[PDB]
Amino acid sequence: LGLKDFLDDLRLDHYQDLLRELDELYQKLKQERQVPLHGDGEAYPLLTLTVDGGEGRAFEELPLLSFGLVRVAAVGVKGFRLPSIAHLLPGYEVLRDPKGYLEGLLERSEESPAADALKTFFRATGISLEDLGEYYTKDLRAFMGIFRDVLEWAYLVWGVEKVLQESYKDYLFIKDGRLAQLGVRESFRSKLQNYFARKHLLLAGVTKRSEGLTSLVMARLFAEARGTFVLQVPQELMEKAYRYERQWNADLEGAFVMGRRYVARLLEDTFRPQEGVAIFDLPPYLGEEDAVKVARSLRAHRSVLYGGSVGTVVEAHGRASVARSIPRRMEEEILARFRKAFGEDLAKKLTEWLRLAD
Amino acid sequence: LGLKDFLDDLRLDHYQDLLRELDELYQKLKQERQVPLHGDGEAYPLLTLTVDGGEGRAFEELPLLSFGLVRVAAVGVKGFRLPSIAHLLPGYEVLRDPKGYLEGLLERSEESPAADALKTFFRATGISLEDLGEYYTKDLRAFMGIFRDVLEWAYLVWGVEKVLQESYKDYLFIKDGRLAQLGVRESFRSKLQNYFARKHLLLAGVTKRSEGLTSLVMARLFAEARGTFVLQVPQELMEKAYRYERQWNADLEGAFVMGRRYVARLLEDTFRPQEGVAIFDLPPYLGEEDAVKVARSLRAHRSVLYGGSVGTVVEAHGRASVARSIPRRMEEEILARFRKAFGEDLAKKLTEWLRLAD
Amino acid sequence: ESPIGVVVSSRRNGPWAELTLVLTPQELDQGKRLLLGELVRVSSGGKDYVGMVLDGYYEPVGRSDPTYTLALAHINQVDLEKEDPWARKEVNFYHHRIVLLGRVVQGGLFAPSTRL
Amino acid sequence: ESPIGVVVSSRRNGPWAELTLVLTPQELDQGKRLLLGELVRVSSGGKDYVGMVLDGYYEPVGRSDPTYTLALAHINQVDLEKEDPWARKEVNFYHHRIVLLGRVVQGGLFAPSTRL
Amino acid sequence: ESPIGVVVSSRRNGPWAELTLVLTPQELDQGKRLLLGELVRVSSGGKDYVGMVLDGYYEPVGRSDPTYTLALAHINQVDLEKEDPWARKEVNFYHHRIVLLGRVVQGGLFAPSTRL
Amino acid sequence: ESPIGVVVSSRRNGPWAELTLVLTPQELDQGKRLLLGELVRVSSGGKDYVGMVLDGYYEPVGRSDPTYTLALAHINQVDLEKEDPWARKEVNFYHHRIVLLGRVVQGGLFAPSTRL
Repeated sequence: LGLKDFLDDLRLDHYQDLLRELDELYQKLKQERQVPLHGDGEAYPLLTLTVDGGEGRAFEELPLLSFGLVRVAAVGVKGFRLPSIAHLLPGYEVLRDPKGYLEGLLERSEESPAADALKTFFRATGISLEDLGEYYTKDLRAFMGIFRDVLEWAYLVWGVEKVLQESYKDYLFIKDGRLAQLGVRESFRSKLQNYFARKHLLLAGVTKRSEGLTSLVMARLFAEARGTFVLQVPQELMEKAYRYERQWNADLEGAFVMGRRYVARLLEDTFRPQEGVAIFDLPPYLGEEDAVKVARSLRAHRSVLYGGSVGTVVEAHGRASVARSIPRRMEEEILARFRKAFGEDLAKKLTEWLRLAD
Repeated sequence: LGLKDFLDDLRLDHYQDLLRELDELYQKLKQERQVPLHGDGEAYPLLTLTVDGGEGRAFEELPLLSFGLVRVAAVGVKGFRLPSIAHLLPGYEVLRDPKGYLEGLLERSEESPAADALKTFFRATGISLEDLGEYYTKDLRAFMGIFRDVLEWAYLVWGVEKVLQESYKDYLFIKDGRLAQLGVRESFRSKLQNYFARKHLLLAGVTKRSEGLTSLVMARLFAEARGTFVLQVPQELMEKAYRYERQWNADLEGAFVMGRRYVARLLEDTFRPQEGVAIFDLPPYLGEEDAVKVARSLRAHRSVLYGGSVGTVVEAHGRASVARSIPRRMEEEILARFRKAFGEDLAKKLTEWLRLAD
Repeated sequence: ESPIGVVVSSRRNGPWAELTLVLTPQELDQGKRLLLGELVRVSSGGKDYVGMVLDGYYEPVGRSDPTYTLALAHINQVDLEKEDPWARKEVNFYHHRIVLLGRVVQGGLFAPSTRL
Repeated sequence: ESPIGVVVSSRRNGPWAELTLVLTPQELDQGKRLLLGELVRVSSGGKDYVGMVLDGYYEPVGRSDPTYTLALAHINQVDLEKEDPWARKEVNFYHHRIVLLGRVVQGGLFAPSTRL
Repeated sequence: ESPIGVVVSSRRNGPWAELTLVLTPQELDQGKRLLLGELVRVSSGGKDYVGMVLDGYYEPVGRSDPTYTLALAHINQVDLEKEDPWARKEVNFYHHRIVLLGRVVQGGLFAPSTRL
Repeated sequence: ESPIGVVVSSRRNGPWAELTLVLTPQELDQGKRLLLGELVRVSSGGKDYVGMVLDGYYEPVGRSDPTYTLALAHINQVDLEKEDPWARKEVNFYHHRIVLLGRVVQGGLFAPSTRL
């Protein structure tokens, strides 16, 4: 093989420099205050929201001949749930005209729950399309993520203001991700904060793992500390994490969490260093007691599936997932409808192109 | 799996104009000379270049606890090769704070082969670190990509300077990938172009497929194509491909091939639509006769290993690849070396950190 | 009155035609079970065959790791009957194998085995 | 007056030649079945053979998880036929085995088996 | 009074019913073992059966390569019990096989084997 | 006077050497075939042998799913010899197995089997 080729001028000093910041951060974490959970408490129901999807065959490399997919599903305590919003993304139209599709989707408001939710969210939060900036129009890859994030927020707000207008106030809403929106103007974040602030809505976002350095050091801390407990993440640790994440993926600039991070260990015993640890964020109008109650509810609603999970999160994700044969069946359905709408002579060429295109 | 959530109001009207433009492009391609390419004849030898590099485990998640690999190998004829360069990009070092690593490596007193190649390339071509721009300092991924591309260019120039002073004029240099530089200044591109024009170097870039390639419409019209032939991609196809690339990927401002592009068909029976087709580009200072000579050489060096590959390209790639045992052995050897230079408890602390995560 | 489980396979094994059955977590928790050697009724296309439960075993369903899940839940003393409905529902399944013996026809004549 | 299914394999198993047959969801819904031991006609390159259905079994076609799909549909009380026609079109398959006894020769003697 | 291990399978093997048992690293460290041929009591749905340890073997649990892990630890002179507690906490598993002989019923009788 | 197929394997099966043969789709469409028990000539290192065709079977070549491809084509009712040549060209393969009896030497004397 010849591994000696990379063994020319090995350097070993950056490791010495690195083994000072981690030590300092560990010492800082040792200075925190731990709030244990004694297998009890005053908890209230949860309501998780998540968005999933996939892509059609060859869409990644030849999007002008394929399509996209997005589905949103939610599950809450007592077996309650909201209707699922789904949408199909035409690769060709979006590729050839960014912003030429979102406006039409907003205007239709005829039968698509996605368009209905977008209209409802915009009209309710007073958010303007100029706020989203040019990040989603930079290219298709950015636009897809922007659309998915906006649709997640729109589903949350639309459900809140359409289905649960008086019974929504007793539920803890869970988000499958950090409480941060990246790639949009600060107007969007300010409007979201105000809407969740005036409403006093109980919202807590679960990040799981994507958190790298934070989990690295928190597992070490748990190696010494014992029991189920929670502790606020130090501000210096959060700032260093943001600096590292920015220096790694500049596109993530501005995605700071609108709140503070808490870490609660859900499982007393585990077979691996980083199992049964929950990282969640809270809105600025939530205090230490609110964080304690959120941690207690999460611990009560824990699961042992994926090395310790919040349970409702995994159930909602499983419900909202997209079948891997769904893209193929959708492609066949699209071809059938194209035939039945335009004619038969115009489908043979499309099928031949598809056959010649892997 | 709960289909029909995507079937509501498909709105597939655009497929009509999609296929219309596809048929127009096929019609345009129809009128291109397909010179017969029967193998027997005279041709140049080849000197392929290929770059590759592995990575440590969880490089993306924690690039501050891993490293990087970048290797370049050139294969000539049968055993007429040149020394292979190996470089180790530390995760923490300057990857966490660029703008200093390049200067340090250029001023490397030890003068490792990679640094020597970089210095020789800069000196010969007259391209300073200023013309590179600030893209390579935007983030770690951009720095890695720009470093890989510039290292391959430096390897090519260093080989053409220090190992082939005279015979380099009777060699058909084949460079993997399209002839283009992305994320570098037009000044850098023009410097490379004019240096190549002055050197009168025999060059051609060979690619199979993804990035975005609508030029693979060649798959159609290959039926009853009468075996091999040489063709030049139409300007309409080139413009459409460039526009689609800049629409989808973005940041592909520099992707235009520094010259014209020819598409060939090495084989005559493939079992699949897109086998045995080579897309090789040429610099502006090479005429159709040079294109024919290069096509004959490529046909002479044809293979069937990967479904009609150029043979020498795959041979070079095999010798320039990186396995996983190499990163693992590098990890263990660097861990061992750390002890001699910096205590023992520090090494044990680092080992405990590694055990606790990645 | 209602089906016991969901049939998920069928085949011919030697001279007898068999078909696998799966009992879901909901049915297993309601307390429904099949006794080895029992006689049951199989409906297929308007005809009523006769079956005899032969075998019974445990096999994972879907993408799951019952061994790891159960071990991890055990070390933490998690009462699956009260704390982890999702893990219980993911790992609670059971398979049975049934053989068709014939079918009563007309005034009572019993036609052995089957060809369909 | 058209093929019952699609042939997807062939082989020589001992002194006899077999060939696998697959019944698609359309033919299964229309009501077309094959009784074990039935005699069928096999055409291969313009010649007519005589075949006998030997076996029959269920096997997934493509990248599918019939057990998971059926179990989930049963759990959610989802009636496949009326509610998820797209989910009943990817598990509704069935395989068969056929053996070529020989070729009938006009004005001559039945030619046993086959060397082709 | 506490259960020994965690049952992670069950099936009818020939004329006898049997189930698989796993001893977690914690239990192994505490010194809990099972002797081949030993008699144990199995509780299942409000009934008490009589079991008998039949087999014993080592098999990996989860996503791990115990051979590679142990070989590397031995090579690097690492003492797993002290220096690397986490490496020893994912390979210290052990399996067992238990057969249900019957169950004691009423006032001194014994119903052999089992159908559930 | 051109090779019928391409040899793609070989081994020492008991006391007789053997090698596998593959018929490509182009040859299969031209009409070439091999009859079981046929005698064929094998060239290897400048020496001609005498081989007998022993067995024949269908096995996929490359990364393909012949079952799914053919079933989908049948469902969509597309003639597989006039509409989708690129799909008919990747499933039309077929394997043969051949045994080397020996080679003739000198004045017609038969050298049995082969040590090479």
